[PDB]
Formats: sequence, C-alpha cells, structure tokens
Amino acid sequence: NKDPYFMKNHLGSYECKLCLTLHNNEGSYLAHTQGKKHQTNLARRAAVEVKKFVKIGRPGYKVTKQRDSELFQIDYPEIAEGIMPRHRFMSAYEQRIEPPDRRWQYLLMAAEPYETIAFKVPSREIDKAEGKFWTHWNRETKQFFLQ
Amino acid sequence: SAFDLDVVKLTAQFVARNGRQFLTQLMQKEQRNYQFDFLRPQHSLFNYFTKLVEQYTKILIPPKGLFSKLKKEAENPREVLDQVCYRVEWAKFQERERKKEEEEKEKERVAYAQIDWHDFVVV
Amino acid sequence: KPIPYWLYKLHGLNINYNCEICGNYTYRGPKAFQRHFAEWRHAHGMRCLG
Amino acid sequence: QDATVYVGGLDEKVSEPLLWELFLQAGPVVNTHMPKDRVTGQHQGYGFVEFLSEEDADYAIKIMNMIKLYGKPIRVNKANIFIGNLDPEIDEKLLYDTFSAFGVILQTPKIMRDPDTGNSKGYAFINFASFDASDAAIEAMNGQYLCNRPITVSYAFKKD
RNA sequence: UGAAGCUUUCAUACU
RNA sequence: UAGUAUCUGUUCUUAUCAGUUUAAUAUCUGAUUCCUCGAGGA
Ligand SMILES: [Zn+2]
Ligand SMILES: [Zn+2]
Repeated sequence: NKDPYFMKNHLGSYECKLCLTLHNNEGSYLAHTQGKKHQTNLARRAAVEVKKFVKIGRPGYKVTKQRDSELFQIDYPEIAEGIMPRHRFMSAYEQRIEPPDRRWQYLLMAAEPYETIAFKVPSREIDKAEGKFWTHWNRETKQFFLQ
Repeated sequence: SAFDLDVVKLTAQFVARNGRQFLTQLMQKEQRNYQFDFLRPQHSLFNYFTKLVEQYTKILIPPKGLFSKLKKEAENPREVLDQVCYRVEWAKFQERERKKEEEEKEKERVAYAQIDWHDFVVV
Repeated sequence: KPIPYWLYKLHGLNINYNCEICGNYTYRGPKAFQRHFAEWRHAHGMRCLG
Repeated sequence: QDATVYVGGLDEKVSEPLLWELFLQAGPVVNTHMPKDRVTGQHQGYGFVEFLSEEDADYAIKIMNMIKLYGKPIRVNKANIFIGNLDPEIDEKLLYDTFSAFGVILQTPKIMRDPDTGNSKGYAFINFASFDASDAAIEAMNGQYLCNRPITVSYAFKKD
C-alpha cells in the first residue's frame, strides 16, 4: 500500500517498520493492520473608504525639471488638507493598454485633489525616490520639491 | 574609559576659556605634536566633547555662581516645584506633539497606500 | 493506565537499585541501572567528590 | 559548543568530509556533523565542525567568514517586516547598520535560529519606526544584492 | 527514542 | 509424512518478608470494617 511503514527488504519478504514485524504476503500484513499492535503503534505515533471617497477631476499639473549637480518643482494649487503629495517610483510593466517595449521606470507624484504627474527615468539609479529623505512640501506657498 | 573621559574634560575646560573660535588652547596643541583624535567632528566622542564644552561654557555664566548667588533655586522649594511642573507640562506637550506627528504619519501612510498608481501622465 | 504484567515482570522491573553517589536516587530494573553510571546524573554526583 | 563552530550556507556540493577537509587547514577539526531533513533527507545548509581547541575554532570563524563555498555564502560562527533568504555571515548589529540606510530602526532586530544548532534558521524579523521606512524597504531592499544571497523583504501583517 | 519474552485451539510458510 | 519458523489471540495485585533455584530476575513453596450507588469495590 501507500503507507510508509509497509516496505520490501533485500530478501523480498514484506516488513512493517512501525510494528517491527515480518509477513509472508499482503494478506498477513493487512490482518496485522487490523490487529491490536498496529493500532496501538499508530496511536503512539499519533501523539477602501479613503480610496472610494477620493475625488478625481484630473487637473493640469505644472512640473519643471532641472538637471542639478552636487530636482523637480511641481506647482500645485491649495488643497486645504494636511495630506502631503507622495512620490513613488514604479515600473512600466503595468499599464491600461500595455504598450510594447516598456522596460523603464517612472517616478510619479500624486495628491488627493490633483492628478499624478509621472516622469520617466532612463537611468538605473541617479537619485533617491524616498519621501522623508529628499522631498519637501511648503504649504505656505504650496510648492513641492523632490531631488 | 576614565583616562579618555578625563582628557575630554581637560580639553573642554581648556577650550572654554578661549577668546575666539579658532584661537583656543587646543588648536595650538594640535601643531605641538600632541595626538588628539577627539578634536575632529568625525568621531563619536566629539558629540560628547561638544556637550562638555557647552556645560563648561554654561558653568561660566554670571548666574552660574561666579559673581552672583542663586536665591530662587536654593532658598525657595515652591519655585523648584513650579519649575518641575513646567517641565512636566513641557514633556506632556512634547508627547502630544509626537503623538500628533505619529497620527499625521499614519494618515499619510493610509493616503499613500490608497491612491491609484496606474493613472500615469507624462507631460 | 498501568503497564502490562509482562512489562512489569519480564523487564526486570519491580526491583529497584539505589545509589548514594546519586542522591539516594532509586533506579529500576538491571539494564536501566547499568546505563545510570554513564548517564548525566551519576557524572554530576561523582563530580561532587572530585 | 565553544570548541565547535557552526557553519551556515552550504550548497549541495558540500558534504560531511568536505567541510572537515576544508577546515583542516584552519585547525584540527575532530568531527563534522550535518543534520538531515525529514522531508528531503539531505542537509539544510547548516552544519557543525567540532575541533580540538577553541583557538582553532576562533581562527576558522575569523578565516572562513563570508566565504563563497560551492556558490553559497558559507560562514562559520561560535555555536512588521520579514526578511527571507538572508546570509548567515551578518549579525544583528550588521543588519541594524544595513537597515539604518533606508529608515530608522525602533529597536535591535532579531534573527530566527534553529532549535538544534542555533546559528541561523534562514528568516529574520525587523520593525521600522514608521510605514515610510517599511515602504522603502519593500521598494528598494526587497530584491537588493546582499552578500551572495538574494534577500526578500515582505510585510508580516497587512489588513485589507 | 528503546527493552516484543512465554503459551496454544490458532491460521500461514520452509524442511 | 512430523519438526521448526512467522502473523492472530491470550499473557497472571503499582500490597509485604522467608525458603528452593537463578548470574540476577522470573518460576515454585509458606507466612502477613469502611466507601460508593438491596448491589459493587477495598
Ligand atoms: Zn505492522
Ligand atoms: Zn548512581
């Protein structure tokens, strides 16, 4: 059968390792399985709300890039909320139409009353897209900067 | 670590009596073949040496005990109790500000994990 | 439940050997006692004297 | 346990006499032990080498640390974010220093260990200060090239 | 972790 | 034909000493009112 205790030795006689027993044929082993010894040996071995309420009118954003050396400026209107716009780097493998030859990355900045503005980065790593590291959001002038 | 702490205390005591920022008793000792690795800001002991120099500068204040005598902290337990209550109120305000900053960070993390990342627009 | 009368009589059991070097720990049947001198507790008891 | 050195990061090419032959130049390795698995019946990558003196085990731990044996990061040692497939050559302080570049750590991290050997199990758990450091670890560190071992950072608990 | 002995009405195999 | 072996079944108070015997066990031979729900156990 499929039980690991039943096996075939080099001699070819059947043998139950669970009971340490030898049987001449299959019927003797099956009669041993119904016996007290095999049952006792087996008994011994037995032991969402914020995403749906977000308004999307998709206004026209104003991004200004500048090649620095040692940084993009996004002009956004007044949102009147404490939620800062967040930037994140994603891949071009997921799209609404999935165009061919998409093997680059895109850093996109998104806010709640405005639409996300995305910029493609052909380079591998030239900066850091972390939010708390190299980003700033002045709510007095409503200016977003990321370097 | 007692000898290094004593050397740092001696450097903080000798640097606090200087009349300028670079004209001290430790800048000329660096050119006098005396090895002092605690003067450079790259070491971790420099942050403790700066605090020791700040304490030595605050021990030279005119109400620190050089030409005046403190009467409110030395002869008024009610003023010390009011200062302890003000410090406890400042600690409670700092804890409330930290809780508000943690709540704002949690709100920003909830807003960032619910926005649509598939609406890409390249202008 | 209790062990079968064969396990209790065939296995040298019902006879207990005690050892002062081992906290007067009373051991069971012939085979179990022989291993005891090699086991941890007896080594511990012997280290007490050095 | 003091005279024995626990080795981690062994591939299928490494064997029980092979580790004793490789550790023979470091010191007199008296015995080698490799615990076999129950489902596969082979070594799980972690083994032990019991030498004669503790100085030979210290020299083997200081010489064969973070080595590339059989295409595997073998290292000898003294015998809500989840990181998997981590190298055993790194310690808790090394993992805290590696995690300090992304974000701030709340406390000292802990690494899971095997109940038999106790050197390295294969997975570790680390907690960040805020969710921004966890997102930066899931964006950058989840897939970064570690010391000859591709690690994988994931969230331990998330609510839909 | 382990110790499977003794007996017959069994029943089954080999000499 | 009549011998052996292997499965199945049975396998003898967690109450105390002495004698025969045993390597030691084992075996054999002798001594040592109350509780529970008319009933059972000690
Ligand atoms: Zn069986
Ligand atoms: Zn003993």
